[PDB]
Amino acid sequence: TITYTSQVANARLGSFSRLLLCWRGSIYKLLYGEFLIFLLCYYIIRFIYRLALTEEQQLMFEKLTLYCDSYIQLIPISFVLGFYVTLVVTRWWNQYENLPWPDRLMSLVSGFVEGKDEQGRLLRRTLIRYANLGNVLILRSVSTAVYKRFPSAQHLVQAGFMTPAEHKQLEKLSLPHNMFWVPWVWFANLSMKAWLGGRIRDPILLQSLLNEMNTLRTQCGHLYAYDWISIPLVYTQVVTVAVYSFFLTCLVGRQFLNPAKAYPGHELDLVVPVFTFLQFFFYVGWLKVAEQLINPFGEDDDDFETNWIVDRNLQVSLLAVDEMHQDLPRMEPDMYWNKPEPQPPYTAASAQFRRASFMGSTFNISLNKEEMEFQP
Amino acid sequence: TITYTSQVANARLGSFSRLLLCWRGSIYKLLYGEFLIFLLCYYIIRFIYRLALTEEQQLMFEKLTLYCDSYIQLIPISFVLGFYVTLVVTRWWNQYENLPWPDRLMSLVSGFVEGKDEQGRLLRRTLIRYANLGNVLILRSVSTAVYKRFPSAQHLVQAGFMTPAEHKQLEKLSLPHNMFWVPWVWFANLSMKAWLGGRIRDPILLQSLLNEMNTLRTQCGHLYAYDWISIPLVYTQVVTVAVYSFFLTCLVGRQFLNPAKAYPGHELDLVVPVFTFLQFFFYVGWLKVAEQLINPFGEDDDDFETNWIVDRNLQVSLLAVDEMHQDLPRMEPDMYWNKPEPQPPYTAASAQFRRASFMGSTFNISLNKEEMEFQP
Amino acid sequence: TITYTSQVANARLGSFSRLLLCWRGSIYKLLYGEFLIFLLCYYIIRFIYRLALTEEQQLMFEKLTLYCDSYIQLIPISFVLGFYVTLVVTRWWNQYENLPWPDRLMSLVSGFVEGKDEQGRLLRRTLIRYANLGNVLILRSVSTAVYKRFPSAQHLVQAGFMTPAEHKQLEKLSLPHNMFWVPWVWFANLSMKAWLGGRIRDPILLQSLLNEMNTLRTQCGHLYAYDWISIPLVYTQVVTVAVYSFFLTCLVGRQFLNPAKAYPGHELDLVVPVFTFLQFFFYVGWLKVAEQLINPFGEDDDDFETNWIVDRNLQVSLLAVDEMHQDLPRMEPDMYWNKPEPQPPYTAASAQFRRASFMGSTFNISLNKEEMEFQP
Amino acid sequence: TITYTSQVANARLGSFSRLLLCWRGSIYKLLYGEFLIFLLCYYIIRFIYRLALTEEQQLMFEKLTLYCDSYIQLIPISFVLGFYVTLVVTRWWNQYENLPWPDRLMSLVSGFVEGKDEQGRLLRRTLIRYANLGNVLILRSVSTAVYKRFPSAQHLVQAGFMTPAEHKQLEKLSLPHNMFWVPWVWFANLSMKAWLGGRIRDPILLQSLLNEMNTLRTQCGHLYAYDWISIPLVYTQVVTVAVYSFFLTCLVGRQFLNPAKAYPGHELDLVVPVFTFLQFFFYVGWLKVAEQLINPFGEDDDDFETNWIVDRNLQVSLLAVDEMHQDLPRMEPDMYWNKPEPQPPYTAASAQFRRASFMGSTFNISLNKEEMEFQP
Amino acid sequence: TITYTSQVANARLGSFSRLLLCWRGSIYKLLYGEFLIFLLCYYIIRFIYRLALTEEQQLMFEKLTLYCDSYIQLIPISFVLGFYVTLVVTRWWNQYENLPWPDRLMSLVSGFVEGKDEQGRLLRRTLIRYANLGNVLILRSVSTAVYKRFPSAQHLVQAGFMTPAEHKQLEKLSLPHNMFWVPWVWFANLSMKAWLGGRIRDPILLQSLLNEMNTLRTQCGHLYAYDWISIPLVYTQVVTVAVYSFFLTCLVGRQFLNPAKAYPGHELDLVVPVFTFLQFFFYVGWLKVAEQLINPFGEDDDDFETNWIVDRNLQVSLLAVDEMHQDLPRMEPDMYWNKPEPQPPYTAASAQFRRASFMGSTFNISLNKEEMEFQP
Ligand SMILES: [Ca+2]
Ligand SMILES: [Ca+2]
Ligand SMILES: [Ca+2]
Ligand SMILES: [Ca+2]
Ligand SMILES: [Ca+2]
Repeated sequence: TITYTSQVANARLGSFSRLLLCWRGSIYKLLYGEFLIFLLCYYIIRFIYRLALTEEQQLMFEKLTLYCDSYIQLIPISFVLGFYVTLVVTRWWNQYENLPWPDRLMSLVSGFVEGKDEQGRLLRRTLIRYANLGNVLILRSVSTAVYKRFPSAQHLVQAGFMTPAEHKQLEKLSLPHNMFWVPWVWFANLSMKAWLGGRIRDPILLQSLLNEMNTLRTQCGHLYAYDWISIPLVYTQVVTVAVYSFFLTCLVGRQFLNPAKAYPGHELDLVVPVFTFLQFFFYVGWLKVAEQLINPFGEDDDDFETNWIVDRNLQVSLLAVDEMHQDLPRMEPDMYWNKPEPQPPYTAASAQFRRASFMGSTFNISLNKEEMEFQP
Repeated sequence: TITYTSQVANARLGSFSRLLLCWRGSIYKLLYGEFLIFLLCYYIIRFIYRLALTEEQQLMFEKLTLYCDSYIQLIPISFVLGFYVTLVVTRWWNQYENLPWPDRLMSLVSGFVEGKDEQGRLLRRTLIRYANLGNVLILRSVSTAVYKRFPSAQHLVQAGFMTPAEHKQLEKLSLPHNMFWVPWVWFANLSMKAWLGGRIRDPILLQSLLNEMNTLRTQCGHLYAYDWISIPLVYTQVVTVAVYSFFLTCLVGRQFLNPAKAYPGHELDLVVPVFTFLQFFFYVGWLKVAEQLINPFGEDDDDFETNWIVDRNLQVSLLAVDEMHQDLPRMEPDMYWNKPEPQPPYTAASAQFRRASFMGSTFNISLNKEEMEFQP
Repeated sequence: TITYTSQVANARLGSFSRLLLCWRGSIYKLLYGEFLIFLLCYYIIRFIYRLALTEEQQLMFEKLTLYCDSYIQLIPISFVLGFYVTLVVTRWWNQYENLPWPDRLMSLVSGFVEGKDEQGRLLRRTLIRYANLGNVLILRSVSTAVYKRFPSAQHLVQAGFMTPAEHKQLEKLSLPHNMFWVPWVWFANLSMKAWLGGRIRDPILLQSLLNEMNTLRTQCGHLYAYDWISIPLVYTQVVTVAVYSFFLTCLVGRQFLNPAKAYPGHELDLVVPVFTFLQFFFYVGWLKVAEQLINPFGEDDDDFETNWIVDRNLQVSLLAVDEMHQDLPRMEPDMYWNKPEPQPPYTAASAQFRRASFMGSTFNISLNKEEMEFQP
Repeated sequence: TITYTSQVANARLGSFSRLLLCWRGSIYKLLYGEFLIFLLCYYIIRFIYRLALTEEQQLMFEKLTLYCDSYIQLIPISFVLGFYVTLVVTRWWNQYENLPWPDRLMSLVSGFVEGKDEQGRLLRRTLIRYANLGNVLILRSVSTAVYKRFPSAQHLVQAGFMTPAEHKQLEKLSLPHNMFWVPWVWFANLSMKAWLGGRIRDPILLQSLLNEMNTLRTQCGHLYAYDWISIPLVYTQVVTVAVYSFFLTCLVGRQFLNPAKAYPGHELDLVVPVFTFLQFFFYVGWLKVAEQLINPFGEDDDDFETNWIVDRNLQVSLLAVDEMHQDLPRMEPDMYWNKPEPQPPYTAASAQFRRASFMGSTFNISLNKEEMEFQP
Repeated sequence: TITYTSQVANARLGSFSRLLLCWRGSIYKLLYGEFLIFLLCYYIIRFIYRLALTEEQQLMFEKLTLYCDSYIQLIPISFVLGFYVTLVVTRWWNQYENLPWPDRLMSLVSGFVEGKDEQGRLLRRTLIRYANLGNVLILRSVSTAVYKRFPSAQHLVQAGFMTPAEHKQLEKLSLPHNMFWVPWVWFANLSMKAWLGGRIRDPILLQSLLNEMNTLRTQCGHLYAYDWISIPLVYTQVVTVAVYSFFLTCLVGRQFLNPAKAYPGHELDLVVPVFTFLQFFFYVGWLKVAEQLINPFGEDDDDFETNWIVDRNLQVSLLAVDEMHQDLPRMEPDMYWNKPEPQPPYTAASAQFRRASFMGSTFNISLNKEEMEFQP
């Protein structure tokens, strides 16, 4: 993930222009290889047309180049790119939205599962650990970076996400499908045992805990689905054919013909087809957007930081359920205790942001006295 | 389903170009027959124009070809294809999203329905079996592959989804509509009986169970709806007419006229209309996207793997409710038991993914000492 | 509703081409009258230009025809048609999605409302009948076919949706607005009475029942809203003006001018403007999509089958709450009772659908032994 | 709101053509003034060019007119209009969707809040009145028509939405922001008092009541948000500049040049630029769609009928909570009491709508006997 | 936020035209600097071409200008701008939708947490303060204006959002990630303690409180996500390249060539390329829409008023939980106490808004007596 939120906070002079000076996650890094190949091919065709061919071959080539430049079109390619890239971006955001965060569940576990003694600590930590374990199982199923971190279940044991007893239990249950769902069943059964043991005081709390857990299960199922059900291959191939055929046609139809022939549009032979290069930048970069985002769990600069999420979720959830269990800051009267209309101060840098309230669009409507009278 | 997620994890050099080497679920497999017919027709017209016609007939044909190539348009067809294919793809993803998964329900059944004895096993298995049975009833109503697997209710009995007693009960209840809804009523009544019998300890658990079950019912109703309410026939016919009329017009308007006449754009007769073939590939493949996805429960390469889902759901749900009922890995202190800030290690291949946390976009803002002072 | 789901299960050779042989719900049926009028007008203009006009009038007409064909544009019309038809189709699917189905509620009523005696039957049937009654009240408010079936409340009494006592109660409550909301209030009050009478054992069940009922109420409110708040008239008029002005302009600008004048593009006078007819088919059929779907509760071939839904819902809900109340198939061990990994068999026709599980996109990643080592 | 749902129930001959005969909420009413101004300006330019200018000035003007007609473009304007108007229409429908209806809440209040005595009536009426009061407070904040009806809080007292005691309490609580949120806090506190007083029998009913109330609060918050956060001014200005610059350019580039000069496309001087007028109708009406819908709570023909909604909600909610409280039609066996498969009759006008059930797309698949055999 | 809702309530004559007279949040303010730079560059090129170059250099320049104006395209740029700006606007509205409002939670806290004594006040205020504190922590993480107001946690203490004890507790818990989640855990634990202490009477109320709190947590998580996961840099760079390359090409291809050469389209040298300036206004303003909205939490005129929201939420929530706790207006019979059909009056200005109810689209259907008869 390349974050440039702070650079575009305001619409300043050339806001998006400055973003062109970026390399990581940039268009340049994404398409320099394809552009170099296109450059090599274009100048190979130019050299062959300028040296190898005879006069009659050059005339035939010039006719072909005019014919090809007659057949360059930007409406269908831009259309299909817009629709396809829009689909890819929608799925990309949905995939972020199905990343499980344990925060709601961990607040419930910290509150509901009672006991500061060793059994209570053990129970709360085990529950939140089951949630984290299910999350990491699916993430290593779908993310290359997480898989590289945890290439085997033994790695999950060595890294502490899974105890040896849990690993053995998982191996007992093994079915010929991805076993990421198992920690949710474990969570449900341990939660039931906790309620029966008196660690959960009331079944409505159990209901809440299992609701949050199953929300996490649904998010993980959506992650599995996006990993499994690719955007249909035919659609990707269609868009790819459109783009690559455009630029293969440009390989000939954008040649600078011999200036001595004085064809229309070929009066001058500038060596560099700059506008064709700009079209390459546009269209191939537009395609590279989809190429990068189609699988947002790889190792691209702008792919999600899954390993960071895994680490953060483990740290925060364990802290929440263990150290913060019934551990509150002292409750004391706040600064506005007897201030009916609190007005927190502003700094010098923020004073201009003090706004009067918007009361509604109808607030300033002017009505005459007769207009306001209720009729019988 | 053709999964190429792993091939497009990163935006590598020619990522989408390599996908052109695929055959299963490819554009080639989808449109080779239509393309061969188009090839045959185009070259039939060429042969007739080059041999059968007289000089005056050839002049008339050339005028017609110029007139037809005047009338080739790409804006309306690409427009309507974009909108229609977008609708088809939206419905396709929605149809995946309404595939029932028993996982949330099975966690609830494993936790809530008590008793390791034979009656408890029987009850839990029966409940989860009712869920699976309803799912398979709708799926065989909507999916050709599942119907081929279970062409009669007796097949569902022979395959174990339905007991003979359940089959007889279903035949007693028969109405002249699809009876896929019956297992939900059975599930509700059995759940009520379980609560009254003491197998479910508290009515809030019953409420949760029935909520998950009815979520599955709603997903099945949406599956029925997509099966029943087709994309309106007129829309499909409109898009089809646009595409096929484009290429019927190309059958004449893309002929290479006699080079001896020296018409504009016909200076050279290359035998193969390569750019017209590329347009065919684009537009007809774009249409084939909709043709494949419009009914995602058929036997296309990229249709959903419904039979696999049925098998997996049965296996996993039975395991969850029977073998995993109150069967937990031993609860023991985890590796970070007295580690306040756990840091799971990284492998060599994953070490570069260790990221510092993003603290927020405002983190690096610089403010002078005077700027930070609270004003009175 | 015209269902062609089975005809498009696979992307077969000319899948969408075969759909052109349909008449019901087809483009042909939708626009043959408009096309015939357009044909009559076009050939009237041709006849007048070819017979009535003098030479100078013909020259003026030819100049006008060239001027009009200069002003034919496809970008704005296709744009506005795409956006408007997309809006219509979105609303059409939403309107299907707000059709009330009693199935979730009926499962809850069958389970929760206790008593096989006459009072229990009466209570369950009355509750589900109130749900069906509210649904039919809104549907007859919004659907022409349902209104034709039930043109007065007395028709609802004669058809059994409403008892005479209920009809009298409704007449007592009459307000000058649509009274479709009344059965929900009746349902709430009867449910409360049932809970107080001991027929509902616990208030959480009452809560669930009322939640399902109010979901139905919200769907009915959305149906009322779509019936009331039309797509704004100005938008419909804008799209209509675009399409009809295009083809009124074609009435002159697509005339085949006198071939003797040898104008550009008029070298040959083929009698039939076939490409203009294809444009008519495209654009007017595209518009007819919106015309058919804008009100999906009329009598078009592809309008929803509201009367069938009403009948089915009544039959199924009454069966569910009365005959199926605490009426379960015998609970017995299933076929996979002691089979830890059940594998339901496949038929010959379905054996090729047996798939291995997709384990995740990262499953096949190759890592060296050194790469997998955890670093310190 | 202009409802034409009944006029477009079926896709009849010229369905949308007949809608062109409408005046209220029509394109004509929306843009006749702008069109008249455009007419005046165009013919002023024509008169000046035909009378005031000398020969050299006319030649310069003709060159300018050709240059301007070279620069008329329809792709960007139609693009930006499509996207912007689509955004406006999406927000317009969302704003309808956030109109609060008390119906779910009123069913809950009628059922749950017990007591036919004066205190019970008073309590139920007060609760539903608080809901209606909050709704009217936000609506008068956002709707010009409602504000004109209730220009002061004293008007709300005089109209009965607010008692004098409630008005005084509101004045005590006054903060420098819109106080529409206050009735929800009042509702919560009165509901709590009702539960403590025995008027609400069980806290789950209290939970349900407050859930419905807070749903209404969220809808009101969304109404406030749409009122406050306008579509960004720059977007509106961009679309406006595009449209108005198109037609300012048309003011010169669509002049009919002197026919004596025989310029291309100016061979005939028809006095009326009819096609430019049709473009005006299209593009300016398309813009007028956004202009009307951007604030759907004003006084346009197609703005929401907020005052009617306020009146209806008050009437229906008071009836539901007061007259209909525990007031049910007599419960008696229905007409299909001993009819296992009820078939409500059809009228003559509706008999053709009797449909056979759609059993699913797979129903008609043909399989040989060998194909159906389960393999080992 | 620039609110112009009241200015566009009705579709009046030149409604959007009047909006062009705005400066704050206007297109002019957003792009005057870029436009001035473009003006300087264009006229520099004009001056160089008119003075510095020789005759042969001028001929070469004229050929280049014709070549560049051949390569100006509006379809791809408008396409990509439409899609990208649509994405930005969707995310902008979503980001408003994830702004936490405490109103639902504060109603629950005011109702459920009992006790008018000092401990009850302290408890209610502490809970609502925890909600506000979490909200301000995330907002200062994501909003530049809020960060400028609260550049350190000590500022939050000095401003009263955080007590010193809370600040110390936060410093004890510090992890190397954003600690905005901590107040939710505190809220859960304090709520649990309140329930155990008898301040919350029943666990269903606790469940409701924690549900509302966790809704706020999810909204804050979405705010963090939008702050962290920028729209991918490559997409922004692609759109920027398209726009800026268009206008860099215009710098040469829109030059007015020497009128003495009499090139096509260059017959007259008007000094100002007005239409190119209008294209600049359109396209660059369209881009500026995204530039302003891409980060809606900066200091742009149309960015959200986050500081106002913070202040309002604190004031209203403290009032709701402290002063309004069990503080109700006197309950008395309302004005329509014995009025079965209440009709609140209308003012003179609003009388024309009195509407008859829309009864449904089918209301006016005419049926003959024979048509209405039920057939056997
Ligand atoms: Ca901003
Ligand atoms: Ca990637
Ligand atoms: Ca298919
Ligand atoms: Ca219809
Ligand atoms: Ca309005």
